[PDB]
Amino acid sequence: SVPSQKTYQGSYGFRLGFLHSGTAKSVTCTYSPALNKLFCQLAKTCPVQLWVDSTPPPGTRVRAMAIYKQSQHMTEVVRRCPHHERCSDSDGLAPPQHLIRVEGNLRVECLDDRNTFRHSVVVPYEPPEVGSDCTTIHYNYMCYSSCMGGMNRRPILTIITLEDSSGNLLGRDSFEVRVCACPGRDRRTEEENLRK
Ligand SMILES: [Zn+2]
Repeated sequence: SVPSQKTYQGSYGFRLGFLHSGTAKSVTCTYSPALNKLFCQLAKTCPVQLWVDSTPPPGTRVRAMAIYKQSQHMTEVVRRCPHHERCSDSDGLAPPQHLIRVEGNLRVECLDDRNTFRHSVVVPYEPPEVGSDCTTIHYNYMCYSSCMGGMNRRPILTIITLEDSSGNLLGRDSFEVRVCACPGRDRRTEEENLRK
């Protein structure tokens, strides 16, 4: 079983947005539109924008889940490595196995699927505040892409799903993630490789 990654705006015109953070050596999180790839440092704040054309109903939720990008690894549950799952960096709510956490949201729910064993993290959808045109979720990635016994240098995708109160699909978007020491350099390197 592999979760779908098919982009789907749905009835509410759901899609993600990313800040424009640049590629300075010091940047902690940066997004490449050309690669559809987020580059970030370990456990640092990753703002992800939620855009809609119309407001979805009360009880709508937003779920994040990771899958391996390569087809030969897609059936493997993405989880934290044997070191990081035991490093007692708990935030009180996220299970220590979970790669993706949501920062600063007390209504977070952390799911371990009883059938697929995949991890996900879900929060209620809130419409944009006064003076904002979108809503933002702050994500943290809790292992490096290179962590041995975990992602093990394999690329992952994050799948963001807009769901109704039963968990039915309303919209879907996705992006590749690399968790690394120097996001700014790595984004520049991979974008240069793409041009070449
Ligand atoms: Zn790790």
